[PDB]
Amino acid sequence: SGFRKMAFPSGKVEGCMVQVTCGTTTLNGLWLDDVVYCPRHVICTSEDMLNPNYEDLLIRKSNHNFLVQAGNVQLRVIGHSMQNCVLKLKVDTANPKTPKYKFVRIQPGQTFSVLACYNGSPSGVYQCAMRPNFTIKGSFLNGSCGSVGFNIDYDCVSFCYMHHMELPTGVHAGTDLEGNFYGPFVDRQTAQAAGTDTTITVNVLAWLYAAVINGDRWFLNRFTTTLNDFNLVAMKYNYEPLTQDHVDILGPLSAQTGIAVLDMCASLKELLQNGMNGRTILGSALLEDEFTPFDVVRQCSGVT
Amino acid sequence: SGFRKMAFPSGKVEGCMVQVTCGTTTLNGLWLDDVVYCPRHVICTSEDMLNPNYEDLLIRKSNHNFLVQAGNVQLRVIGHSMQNCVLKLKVDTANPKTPKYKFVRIQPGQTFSVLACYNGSPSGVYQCAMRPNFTIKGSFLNGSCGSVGFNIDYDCVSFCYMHHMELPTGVHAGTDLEGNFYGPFVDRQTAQAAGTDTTITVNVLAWLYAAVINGDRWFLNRFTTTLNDFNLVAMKYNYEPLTQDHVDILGPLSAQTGIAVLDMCASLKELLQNGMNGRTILGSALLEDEFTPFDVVRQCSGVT
Ligand SMILES: O=C1N[C@H](c2cccnc2)C(=O)N1c1cccc(Cl)c1
Ligand SMILES: O=C1N[C@H](c2cccnc2)C(=O)N1c1cccc(Cl)c1
Repeated sequence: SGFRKMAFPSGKVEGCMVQVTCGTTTLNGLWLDDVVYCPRHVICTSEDMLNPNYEDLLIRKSNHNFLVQAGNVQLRVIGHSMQNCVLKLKVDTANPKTPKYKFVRIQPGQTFSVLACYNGSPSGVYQCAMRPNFTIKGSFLNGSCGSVGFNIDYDCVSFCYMHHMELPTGVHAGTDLEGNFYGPFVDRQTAQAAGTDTTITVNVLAWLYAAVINGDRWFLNRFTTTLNDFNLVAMKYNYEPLTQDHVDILGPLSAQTGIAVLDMCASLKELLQNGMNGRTILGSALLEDEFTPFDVVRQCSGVT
Repeated sequence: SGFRKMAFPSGKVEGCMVQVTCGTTTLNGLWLDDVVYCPRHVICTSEDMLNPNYEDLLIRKSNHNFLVQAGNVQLRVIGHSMQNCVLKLKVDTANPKTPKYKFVRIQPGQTFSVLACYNGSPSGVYQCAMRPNFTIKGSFLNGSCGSVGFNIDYDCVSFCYMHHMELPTGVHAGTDLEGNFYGPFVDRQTAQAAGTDTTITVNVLAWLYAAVINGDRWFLNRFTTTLNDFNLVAMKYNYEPLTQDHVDILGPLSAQTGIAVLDMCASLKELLQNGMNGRTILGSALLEDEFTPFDVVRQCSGVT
């Protein structure tokens, strides 16, 4: 028993982190096979970031200008290219610690682990969710660029995120491993506001099922609701509308606990309308939305 | 910017996890050099756990009865011994992935990362605090026994915890790597209640400094207090008494923010007496106490 914001073991990703320097800018790179992936803003200087022309900037750069260091040993760069907002530096050596991997573009509401890195070195690991507004509420400082988000299925690492920037609001923006930004963000030092951030309803419901499994049942009530009634409440409280797909994914949690999805929706409805009244749920005084139904099942069954 | 419950990168610890089986019981072991460390209750059966005589039970066991598997390869056991509540199985091969390591007995209020494991395989990593009552509020299921807690100083892993049991209250008890339990707990299937759990005051203050650093300042007020005035409040709210040692460790955070420790104490005093009034601090609706002043400095400076 017990419920924690758990990250995947980071070992397979630590063995891929390298340091990439170009000119006087240093950030993190991801070494998979004979390719190093990093944010293309490594070629920029502070003057360039106001309105950079990445194509023109990359033209003034050769393979020898990109310094890639893996631990204390230098990698030899034999090719370079720009794919959307990432640079792919072809090195002459395949990473011997390359795990089985995939590049995946996650959906908003999905979760992943982040291995925060500075100068190609890992400092910490934490669990995150891609917000519905495509930002992440992470923990990143200057130099953390190139840090990656991922999921692990037994031996396969699915890389889903690469950190690029922090918005003036303190939230984080980044790309998938093909260099495509999540959301409307551009890699430019310009004011970019994130949209309204909604609460991931299916995840809050999954976390309420995790709470029931682990003994916290005070919030269960004698009521039920319908998807349309529940969604009237969800809209008022800036919660994502619940669909039958969301109900379907909550099925294993509903089967294990014996609490019908719509009944759990009625508990959530009353929590939204009445608050917690000073009480806690799984050690939290607010409704947690960064656990998917898959995360709950995995943690409550011990998937390794 | 941003503040997360960050765990250390788990790679160095993943390379030490093995599976230990004795009879029909399987749990996790920690392979460092030519020794495998695991909870001594691996020699027990369900009948034995009511009141086990570990010395008599271990006498019926030989080196060949302990099956140690590292990944898919078997380790050959050449020695076995009991040190307090751990078994030390001498294997004929040193772990090639043994990191630089130490065994340390942490103090209550100190934090550490846990690499939860099942059948010698890692499933997840999370940050924990040793509660003042010597329990941990972890996330562990049957089979997680032998999972370890640790800290990392650059390349050195300081192992501080080994998971042994879950109390009927759903909280966790375990030992240091010499087999000594944290707290009054015994490795026996008997009702053992934990003492009163207090809030780690120095950690809540460190987290309030982290909040100020990251922009959350609504809780700052025009008041100050004294250690004795503050402690009258701390006692009423089951907070640990604040000492000059605690004030001393908060010094770097006080210097960085320019908010005197006693002034931050006055903010905490008002938060304890008035609540949050529906507001949040670093995305939390309660006072977080599982970040030490060292954790705050490290995360806010990017120590790798
Ligand atoms: O180089 C950096 N570092 C900053 C940083 C600070 C904290 C967390 N993460 C990143 C940042 O935002 N930029 C950036 C500035 C402008 C455009 C781009 Cl792509 C990136
Ligand atoms: O073998 C187990 N597994 C249980 C478990 C369940 C969930 C989390 N952690 C451990 C447990 O508590 N015991 C135990 C039972 C009695 C004495 C001892 Cl040392 C240990």
